[PDB]
Amino acid sequence: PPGGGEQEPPPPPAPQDVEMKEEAATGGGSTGEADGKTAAAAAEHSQRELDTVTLEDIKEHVKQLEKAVSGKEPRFVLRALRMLPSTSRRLNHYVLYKAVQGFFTSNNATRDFLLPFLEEPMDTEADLQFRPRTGKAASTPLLPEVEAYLQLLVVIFMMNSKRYKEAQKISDDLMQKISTQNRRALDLVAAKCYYYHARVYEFLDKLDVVRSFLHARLRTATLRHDADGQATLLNLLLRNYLHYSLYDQAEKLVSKSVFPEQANNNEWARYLYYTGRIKAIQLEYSEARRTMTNALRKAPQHTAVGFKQTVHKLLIVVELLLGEIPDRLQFRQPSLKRSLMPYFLLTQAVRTGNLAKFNQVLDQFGEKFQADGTYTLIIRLRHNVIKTGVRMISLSYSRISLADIAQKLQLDSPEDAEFIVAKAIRDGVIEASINHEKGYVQSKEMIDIYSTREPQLAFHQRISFCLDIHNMSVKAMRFP
Amino acid sequence: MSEKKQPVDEDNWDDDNVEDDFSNQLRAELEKHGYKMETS
Amino acid sequence: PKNPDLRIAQLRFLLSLPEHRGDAAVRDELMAAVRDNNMAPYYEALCKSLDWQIDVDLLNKMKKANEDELKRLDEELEDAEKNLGESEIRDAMMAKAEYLCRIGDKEGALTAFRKTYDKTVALGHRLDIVFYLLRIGLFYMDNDLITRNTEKAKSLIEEGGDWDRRNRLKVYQGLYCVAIRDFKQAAELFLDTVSTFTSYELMDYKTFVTYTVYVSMIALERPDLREKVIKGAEILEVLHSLPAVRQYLFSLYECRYSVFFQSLAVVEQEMKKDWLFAPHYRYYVREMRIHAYSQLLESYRSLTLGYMAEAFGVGVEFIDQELSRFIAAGRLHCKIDKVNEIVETNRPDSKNWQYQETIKKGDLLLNRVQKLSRVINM
Amino acid sequence: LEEGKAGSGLRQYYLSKIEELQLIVNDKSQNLRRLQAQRNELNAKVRL
Amino acid sequence: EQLPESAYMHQLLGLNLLFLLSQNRVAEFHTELERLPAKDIQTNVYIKHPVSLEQYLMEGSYNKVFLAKGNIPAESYTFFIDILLD
Repeated sequence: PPGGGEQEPPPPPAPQDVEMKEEAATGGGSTGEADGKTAAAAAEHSQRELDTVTLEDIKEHVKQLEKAVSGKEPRFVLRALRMLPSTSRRLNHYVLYKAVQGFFTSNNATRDFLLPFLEEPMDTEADLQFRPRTGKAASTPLLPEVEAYLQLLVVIFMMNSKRYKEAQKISDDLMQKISTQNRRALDLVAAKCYYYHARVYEFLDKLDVVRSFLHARLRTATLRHDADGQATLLNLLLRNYLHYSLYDQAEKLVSKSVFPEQANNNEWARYLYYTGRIKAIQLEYSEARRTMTNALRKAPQHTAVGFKQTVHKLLIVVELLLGEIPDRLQFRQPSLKRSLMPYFLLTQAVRTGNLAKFNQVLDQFGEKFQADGTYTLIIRLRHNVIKTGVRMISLSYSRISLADIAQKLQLDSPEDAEFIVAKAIRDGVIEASINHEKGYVQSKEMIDIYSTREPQLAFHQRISFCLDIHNMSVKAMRFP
Repeated sequence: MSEKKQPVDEDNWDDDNVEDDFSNQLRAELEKHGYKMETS
Repeated sequence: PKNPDLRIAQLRFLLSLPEHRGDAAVRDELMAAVRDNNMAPYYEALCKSLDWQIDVDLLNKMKKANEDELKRLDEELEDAEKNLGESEIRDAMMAKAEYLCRIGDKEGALTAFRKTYDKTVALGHRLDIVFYLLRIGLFYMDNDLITRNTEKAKSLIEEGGDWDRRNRLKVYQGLYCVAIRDFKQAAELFLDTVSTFTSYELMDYKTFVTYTVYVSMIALERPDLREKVIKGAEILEVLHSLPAVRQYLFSLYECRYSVFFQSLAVVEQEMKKDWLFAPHYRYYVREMRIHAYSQLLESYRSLTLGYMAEAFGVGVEFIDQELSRFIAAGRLHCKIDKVNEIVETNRPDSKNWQYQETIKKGDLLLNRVQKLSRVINM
Repeated sequence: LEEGKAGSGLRQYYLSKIEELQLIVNDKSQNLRRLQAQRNELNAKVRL
Repeated sequence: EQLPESAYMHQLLGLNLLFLLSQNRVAEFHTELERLPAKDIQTNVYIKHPVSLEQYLMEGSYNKVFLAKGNIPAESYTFFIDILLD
């Protein structure tokens, strides 16, 4: 007891130091940043908030544990008050209550008592200015607390957060409206909480009404104030409207627009993966392979760990339907390895045309595919592999006989081979002529693609791609 | 990233890309290509 | 002080793939147990080979005499440190006590490596460390310890020159280049040849000639393949002593494909029965084929495979799927006509496809600076 | 007011949005004004 | 989503499914099965016939379809298999 008793006091000062100065330096700093300039936004503290919340989402959040009473949530949410420069006294009173945890017997004011606490910035009379700071006070205590996931009676407090922070949404739409620049700072905060909206419902029931409530904030951001706001709302749509039926696939046509400009960076990179799985159910491979490839190369920085790895797993799924794929272990990660083992040997059976090997993969490894929901392709991927097998042979040989390729690709009969080659010509896969007597297939080398034709015509898209980046560099140069 | 539902749900490894093409095709192979000597 | 125990690692792979002889490999292993005071070499071989009967007191009076020889070196640490001298006191507790790693397990290894590491004022003693890390990583297949010590060996000992132990490093990484997959630097670091001469860590130099000649038939191109052997002085006499290797070397330049499938199997026999070549022989097979098939299809624009049946003796359906599985993997792109008995050459890589490396590698390049351009600012 | 002081702010927001947009375009001009005066001084350097 | 089980629900999901296969549209074919997509291959043999029927159209069939046209529950598919002919 004396050994562990003396080690209890030291830690809580650590949240009283860094976690204090988290919203003391940033929040007190963003005060003057959100009072003016306010260009854009920027307000880089809102992006610095991405380097805090996501950092806090591991440690320490607000709590924790660490060996405190979880009294940081009531501390900053009380006594806002605020006014002219005496707001420093509020930060000074935040230092005064630090000794309360270390001296007296500490008491936990979270949970049940957090209901009037979120009303206090309104009850302090008055805020009087920044809702994003109170939105932060209605989120950063509660939303990182959602990671506990105890599911008992505190989920309605997570809903009470989504209630009183919807009262912040009431102050979001009603207040300002003219050169706000807090909404663009809130578009990062409103995004997150709307993400936590979707997350909290997934543990109880998927949201039917919030789907209607999503289009509310969706449509109302147009055209008055929209920067990055509708994109994050469109991400909420395509995320869940994918996993749940129906008709949401073709919905992307009337929504886009794009919506420009893509923000922020990797945030829009995953969006191409979302519509990527969509366009995969449209059966169009070519537009799906370019949006999936662009989804990996445009996505920084990780780690950790498998969040980027699992999304990359199902990303190369469109490559299984392309018909041209290499062995995917070049994309393997030691952490993703154990999870991709049932999905690994799959593509290894795609490179071969054996039915007994391909069907054995579906039987044993089909259990892993149930969680992915990828069973739509397994019926049409049989027709994809037979195109890869015939392309391997047709590219390796000038002439290929139907009887020799019959059992080599084990089509087993001459009649269905005439049906496959016919549809292969219909799809433009093979140029082979066929001489029908028994019959047999006699092809010839295809040429004249040459030099003067394809490379210089493709270079029209290459330079038009490059000369636009010259403007992209100038536009990016004009901001500094 | 880590937002949205991302978190919700030489070496021999480099040669293993090509090495697995040996597993499903033509083994390595010595014995079979060594048996083809006296076949014809 | 390696080859007697370095051959126990040869005995491990001799036990590993073939199961035929368990007595012949355990007799010289026990003969290596009754000398050199080997303990774990026969303990890890006790699971692979037979579990006797009894070793025990026969080899326990050894590990006791080892312990007597171990304690007298452990008595030498406080007896010599009673006096004072530079590096001389604690130099006796490295080479012979890391020779006790040769006795057994890693206990001699790990505790005698770092214990003597801080004192040594000479780079030769620090490399004897790296030496004994390379043998234990050869004995036990673990690849970790032999990668790191060589990295420590290149920084300190190369400062700086040496003739003797530095040429061994080029052999070690060259042996590591053939341990993992590197063709080009394997024979490149093996260019030293007789300058290393023969050493306990170089085993039999004639076998080192076999290691460098098998990588030199791929990585060393045909103009340079005949050059290094014919123009190279010291390397030419050792290959002429072996009629099997020298034949296949000149027959490769002679282009006859009738003796290849025979002689290449003889090389594959050595490639099958040698350690560290087990993962690497699979791609080695058809890489020497395309090496012989490179010059093959370059000869004629239209070639009949019946004329290939002559040289192959007789390829009919064998090269049908063989050469087809070469094209699918991107090796030697060519067009071979089926049932028409015609091979077409091609592919004119001097113009069209050779341009594609510009933009393709330049796509992800410029894409990487597109995304990272939107980061600045924000 | 209802026309109004709630709507006019949104009207004033458009101008302030364009003012910040213009300031962004101005910030693109301001640093570009330096590239002129620099080379304009360099145009005096060849005359120097 | 909680509703009592019905009877005719089975084949009518297939009636519009096979009628839409007769008009050659591939897109709306699989999206109609998205009501229970995970259980398509797992259960509901009434859904298993069209997904195996489309498999034979890629063979093509012709032959295998008419052999499977010998035994069908169906039910009511008789009108649509005549348009599947044309």
